[PDB]
Amino acid sequence: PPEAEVQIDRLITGRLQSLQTYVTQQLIRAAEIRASANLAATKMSECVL
Amino acid sequence: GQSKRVDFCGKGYHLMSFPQSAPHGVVFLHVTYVPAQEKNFTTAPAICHD
Repeated sequence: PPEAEVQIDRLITGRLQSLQTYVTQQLIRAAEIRASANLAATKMSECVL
Repeated sequence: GQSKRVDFCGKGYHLMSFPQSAPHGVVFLHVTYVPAQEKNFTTAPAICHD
């Protein structure tokens, strides 16, 4: 236990960084998608209707 | 101004708007013209006179 805990904490910290990096990138990409969706909505109103 | 962008300044034909203050934001009151009662008529593209 006391030795395993050191090695496990190193892996947990790293694993958390991998997930945090993922989430941050998804948020940035989502913002870009939102902008595209807003453009599409505008076009529907102004080009289609 | 008076925007001609469809559904940009509210649904219907836009006539005018009035802003109102709100905490952390803005609220717009959009005044539009909406067709109501309607009738069905026969139509034609042109009239032939002489």
